Amino acid sequence: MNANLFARLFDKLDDPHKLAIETAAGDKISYAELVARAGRVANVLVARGLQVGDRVAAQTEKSVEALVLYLATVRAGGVYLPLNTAYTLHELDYFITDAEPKIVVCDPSKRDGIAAIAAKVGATVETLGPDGRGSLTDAAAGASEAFATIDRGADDLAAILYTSGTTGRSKGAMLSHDNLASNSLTLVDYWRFTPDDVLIHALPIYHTHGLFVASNVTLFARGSMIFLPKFDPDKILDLMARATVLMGVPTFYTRLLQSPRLTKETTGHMRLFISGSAPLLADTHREWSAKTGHAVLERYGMTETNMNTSNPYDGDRVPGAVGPALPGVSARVTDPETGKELPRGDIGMIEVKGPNVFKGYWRMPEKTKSEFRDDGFFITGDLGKIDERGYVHILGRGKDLVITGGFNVYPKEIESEIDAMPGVVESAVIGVPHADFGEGVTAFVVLKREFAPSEAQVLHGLDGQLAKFKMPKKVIFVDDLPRNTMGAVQKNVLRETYKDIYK
Ligand SMILES: Nc1ncnc2c1ncn2[C@@H]1O[C@H](COP(=O)(O)OP(=O)(O)OP(=O)(O)O)[C@@H](O)[C@H]1O
Ligand SMILES: [Mg+2]
Repeated sequence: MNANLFARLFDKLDDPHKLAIETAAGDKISYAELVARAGRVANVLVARGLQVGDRVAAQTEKSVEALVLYLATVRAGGVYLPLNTAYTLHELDYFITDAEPKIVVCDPSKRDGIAAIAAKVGATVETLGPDGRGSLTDAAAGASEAFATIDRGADDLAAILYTSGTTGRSKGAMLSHDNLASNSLTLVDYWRFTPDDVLIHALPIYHTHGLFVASNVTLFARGSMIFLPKFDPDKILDLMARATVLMGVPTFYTRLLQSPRLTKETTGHMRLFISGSAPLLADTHREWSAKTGHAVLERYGMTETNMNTSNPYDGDRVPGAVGPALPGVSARVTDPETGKELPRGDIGMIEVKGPNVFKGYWRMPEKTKSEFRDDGFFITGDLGKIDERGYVHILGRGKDLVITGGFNVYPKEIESEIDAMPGVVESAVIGVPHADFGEGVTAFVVLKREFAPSEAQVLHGLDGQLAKFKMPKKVIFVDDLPRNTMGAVQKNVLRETYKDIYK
């Protein structure tokens, strides 16, 4: 009856000695051992001033100790607030001032600088390094394992995750215990996770994917994970011989496809490859199936909504689509302006509703109101369509739409045309200010080493395929596209760098 996520996970534990986590060093941690670790750390949090509802902010390198801190925070009735490991002291100041955590956990090498920030809000600072050592660990070594998991209701907060910051300054999403439990429980069934599953976990844990989807699904299912610090293709390829699931982002798949070790034989023990967090291109899906014989399962979620849709485990996994709405989740497509639902197949704003959807943005009630329809649907900001079979197709972010000379131009279809050309690795299409057209469609293209065409050849190639209003006004060759630490393209970086090209 306790809705606390920790209690949902562990209050009844039938097989306590089963493996939960293998660390990168090869240490093995049982379910019972994980629970006990979380008990010690929960007691530390209370000993360091945690009261129910208080935020615990964590910026640390990835380790099992860092995962335990998440579980312990939730267990103790706190609100877990992970922060991108790369955020500078200056950047952290915004998040700590916004969230006003009671406790901040950071890397030992940054304690002095973070202590000064923490002082502004009266927070206590503990440390945890990449080896799992630090003041938090010292405090936990003498703490009691026994901890009475705090009573929480379905709608009480478990975490605040800040969005990735792709379209603007990151916003804090308030996530409840039921948001997290309902979503992972649904996914366990939908993806047929069992106690026999072994997940290769190579994702960051400050993002919803690596933190909630990977960890909560595995732990509810009573499977295990192999907990790697970063993406390493050869290590991942090595582990596939003794694992069953990989959760990845599209860049995992494009990079693994460059390895000559990626074969049917190397992947033959694997049950399931999942992709999320950015668009898996249909060509990449097909390349994966051609090389390995596996059909990648793509799913779509956001910080604010957890997972909304998924390609079916036991049905057609459709290249370029993110699947139908998950059980319990409603998805529709609406006219961006009027908000009325569109006929199936028409392009508009994707909206979602369900127990997965967050409670709003932290201390931003006005912005929260503006992103919810009157009937409770959340406006995703993603444009797309739902086909006759109910599969959602994401055509792009609303923020990426380019208005030029009175026309709406959808960059994905221009990017598709360019990426189809021989000698092209990938492209990003944006608008930047243009005195004649409002915005000028501009294509940034990453070329292959040998087979590369010129600016003019690209435009000539597009001229035959594309209506005149959709044509890029210029093509710019770049060495790579800017991406965040999760692998998502950062089009605002290109918009800033190239803002004056038509001036
Ligand atoms: N499978 C997918 N296919 C296409 N787009 C995806 C997929 N998964 C995630 N996305 C995109 O990523 C977004 C969610 O990313 P996240 O919550 O990490 O922050 P962000 O939207 O990148 O940053 P911010 O909200 O701060 O601008 C989605 O709204 C969508 O635009
Ligand atoms: Mg977003």
